[PDB]
Amino acid sequence: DMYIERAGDITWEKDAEVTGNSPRLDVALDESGDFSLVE
Amino acid sequence: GETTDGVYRVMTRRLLGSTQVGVGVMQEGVFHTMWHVTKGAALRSGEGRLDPYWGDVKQDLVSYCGPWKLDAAWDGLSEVQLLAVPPGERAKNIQTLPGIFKTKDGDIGAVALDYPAGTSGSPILDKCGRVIGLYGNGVVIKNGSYVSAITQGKRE
Ligand SMILES: Cc1nsc(N[C@H]2CCC[C@]2(C)CO)n1
Repeated sequence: DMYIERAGDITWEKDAEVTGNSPRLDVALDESGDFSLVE
Repeated sequence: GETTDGVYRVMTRRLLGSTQVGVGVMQEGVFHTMWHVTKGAALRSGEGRLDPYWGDVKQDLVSYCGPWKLDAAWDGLSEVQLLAVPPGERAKNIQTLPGIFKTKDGDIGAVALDYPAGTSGSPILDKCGRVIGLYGNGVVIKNGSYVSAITQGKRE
């Protein structure tokens, strides 16, 4: 059985930690909702 | 139960202790999460029941109590924030410039941030605080790190 618990407000935070790159990838989406890389 | 707008953890007592299987967004009386989090099962909020209303395995999305309400989109240029809600950890905003998933049916923004599986359903927001999609369905690249699509539904 599943239950939900509040975890916070949805707001933009000024001075949040900035991380992560921006890759451009060729991908395919199958009927099961799974993404895969095309090369 | 609790219907206040915000980000929520999705928990289960079926496995060892209380385990966080994902995250979701409550907006306008509707709870929004990824399909793989709940598999379309009913949810509890205190003494109240949340019944699925719409879902789609290919989009990997599901809404409870009403139709999908989130319609903001990434503008294709600006930085965004993942409001990551990791298991057992406080909600934390992480700012990133999205990459792109290029498909035969069009392009979609992607966020290159790695978090535990139970973080799926965490919202991605724009500078106005609008939810432009949920985090948690994506791919593992050459290196071994995770890249999630910015998955958004359609507000009918
Ligand atoms: C038929 C379909 N169900 S979900 C979906 N999603 C598309 C819409 C644009 C690109 C996408 C994200 C991946 O091919 N397309």
